Amino acid sequence: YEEDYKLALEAFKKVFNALTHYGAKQAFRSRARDLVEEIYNSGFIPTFFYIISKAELNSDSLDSLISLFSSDNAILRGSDENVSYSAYLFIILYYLIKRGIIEQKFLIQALRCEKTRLDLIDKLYNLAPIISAKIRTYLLAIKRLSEALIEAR
Amino acid sequence: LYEEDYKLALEAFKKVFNALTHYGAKQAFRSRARDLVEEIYNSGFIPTFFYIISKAELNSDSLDSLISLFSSDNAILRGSDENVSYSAYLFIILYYLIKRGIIEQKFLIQALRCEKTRLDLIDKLYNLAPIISAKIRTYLLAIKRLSEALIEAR
Amino acid sequence: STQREYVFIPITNSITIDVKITIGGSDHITNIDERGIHNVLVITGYAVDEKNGRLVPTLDPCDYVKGILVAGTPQQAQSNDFLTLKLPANKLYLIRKKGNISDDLKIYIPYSSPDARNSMKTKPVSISDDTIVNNIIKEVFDKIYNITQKEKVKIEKVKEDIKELFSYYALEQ
Amino acid sequence: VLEDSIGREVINRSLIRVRRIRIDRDKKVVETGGLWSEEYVPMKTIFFSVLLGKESKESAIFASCILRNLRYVILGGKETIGKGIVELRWVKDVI
Amino acid sequence: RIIEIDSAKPYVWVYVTTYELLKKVKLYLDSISQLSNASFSNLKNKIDTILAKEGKNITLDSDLKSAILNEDFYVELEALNNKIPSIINAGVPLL
RNA sequence: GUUAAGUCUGGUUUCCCUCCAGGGUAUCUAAGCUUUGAAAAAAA
Repeated sequence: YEEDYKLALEAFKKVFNALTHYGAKQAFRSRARDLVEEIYNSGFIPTFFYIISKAELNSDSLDSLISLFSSDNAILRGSDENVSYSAYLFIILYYLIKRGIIEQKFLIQALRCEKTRLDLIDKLYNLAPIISAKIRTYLLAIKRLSEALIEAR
Repeated sequence: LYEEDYKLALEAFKKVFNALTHYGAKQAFRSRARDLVEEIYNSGFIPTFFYIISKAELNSDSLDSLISLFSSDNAILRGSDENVSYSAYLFIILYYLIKRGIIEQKFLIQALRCEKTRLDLIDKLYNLAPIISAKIRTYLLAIKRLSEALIEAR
Repeated sequence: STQREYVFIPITNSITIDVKITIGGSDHITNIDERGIHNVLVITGYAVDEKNGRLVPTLDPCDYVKGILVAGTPQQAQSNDFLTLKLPANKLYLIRKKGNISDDLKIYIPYSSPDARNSMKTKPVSISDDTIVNNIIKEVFDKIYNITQKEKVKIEKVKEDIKELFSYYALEQ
Repeated sequence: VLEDSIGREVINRSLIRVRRIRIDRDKKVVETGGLWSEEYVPMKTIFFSVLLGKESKESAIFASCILRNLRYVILGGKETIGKGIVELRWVKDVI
Repeated sequence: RIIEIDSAKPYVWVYVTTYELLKKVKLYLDSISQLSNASFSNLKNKIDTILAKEGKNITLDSDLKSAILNEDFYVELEALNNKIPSIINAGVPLL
């Protein structure tokens, strides 16, 4: 029994539907193949900083990302690289809401207000040693799904 | 009571982010955070640091708010956006120097306050150079990631 | 059935008596067990009107008010200005979740009209000036929590939580 | 020859960080995201290595015919930017 | 890798061990001293006088009293008893 | 007409990586030992 593969299935379902343009999907595939090895070597917090820096957390994309947590009709817009980093960010946050590491209400109230994403990063920094051990198999499954389903250039 | 580079950068960026009232100051600080790290590498820490101090134009009242920033979360950096940004980045660097116990807060506030202590600061920085250039660029890389993450591109 | 009443935690001395309940039930959602506060409701989108303290509604997700939860209804001098409602014990924004809830409850809110006469430009203010910390432990954290100085001698613990765990956005108006 | 606590910082800031860009060949400006840095090791930098060989009739030919005519090679990447040429000295005949 | 704090002695790197590995070495020595006539009272005594200080981080023969290891982890250090010869050869402290 | 006096301004913005490669190949058990020694016909 490996339920992180089912969690990866449902998260990959959501993000594979939320990426309209195929270039966005291929970009997410490259993100998935890179960031798991990056979080292995470098740790969770540096990789998370890198991810949120390349994700362009404007309230627009933040709102599409919040709506992904409920809708399955939400869409991620932006450049292919931007949306791929946002999709990987949603992957991580989805794993965190599931597995109860972070309350969903706190996550949503942080993604809404800009004065609270800092508290979100603080909580994630406090929990990073746990997250680093937990999410490895989930992210490896995400990577396998990406390179299985999304074609490459 | 030891904060790793990323935790330290988070807590510094928090005060810097709440202290920049007008959004254009934040957007300029973003470009400061994105270029000054490679500047610090290429030209050295000490030259870049006094370059930042000069670009801030501490103005004797920008300096007083910059100092109140260390004490209370109620402070505010006022001035031109392209100067307030440099003053906020100067605060970033001073916060690092202080919390890492490399240089004392009283001495740094003095060396920023008036003229004689500034050259003593130059001396002290040349004495403390290997302690500073050891790991400050990781702290500034964290600052740069945070500013790229939390401030919209212009 | 059970029913709680929310009371906001401002920096003000206006919460002495507006309520007619002390215990009512057998337990409260908000807890203090040698660790500090737990299960603190975080009302979002609402401001405070500490000039006759109430919870003004706003539209900012950034605006929020925090406070504790105990059973009861307010003073039976109300039911015309309160945002009373039933919740399925899951839609509650809580922090330090220690004791789960039993799928249902009812809460009352100190509430007022949005005052359609001025732009509501808010101001986020914490609760410092430990003198206010002490008169807030005495005003409300004693009257309803007789657990104090009965089981808990660690005031200076419940102190440090009230500093960091309780804030709110103010109106400034 | 410096102490190790001071020489680490000196040596690490002794490398060349060059910025490169990519030009959007329609607007003839920098492509979005097309900006990066590359560290180089200065010319005339010296590294030390050893080439060990186990016994064989070929190792003899290798060490007497191949290594005696092996002087310049190209190391690393960025070769078309003219960034790889290296001389091999062979301590055997330098010291 | 180490960055010194509270000290005035430059160390660029340091030897690091843990109490679990020492407990394992002690089990090795204890079992091997019974299955053979040999004995290692010297190594055993060094290891046991270290393991007596379990629960605290310990610098072996130096006086660092504090340090940050591998760029991430800050540790306070006690000096065990500054008359224990080092088991390692080189004059690097052992944490 | 004469004199006399210059004054203001002294670097800003953007871009901070993108794409491919995310393991391939060989080996995937081998050789032994495969039962031995006591009890096979017992007293009523």
